[PDB]
This record gives sequence, structure tokens and C-alpha cells, in this order.
Amino acid sequence: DWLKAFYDKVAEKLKEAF
Repeated sequence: DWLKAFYDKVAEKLKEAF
């Protein structure tokens, strides 16, 4: 579940970025 966690966490950082 930590991975489902790194997934949304990756789209969040990339969301702010661009």
C-alpha cells in the first residue's frame, strides 16, 4: 500500500511542478 502511496505522491509532486 505504500506503493499506491508513492503513486499518488508522484502525481502530486509532478502536478505542482508542471
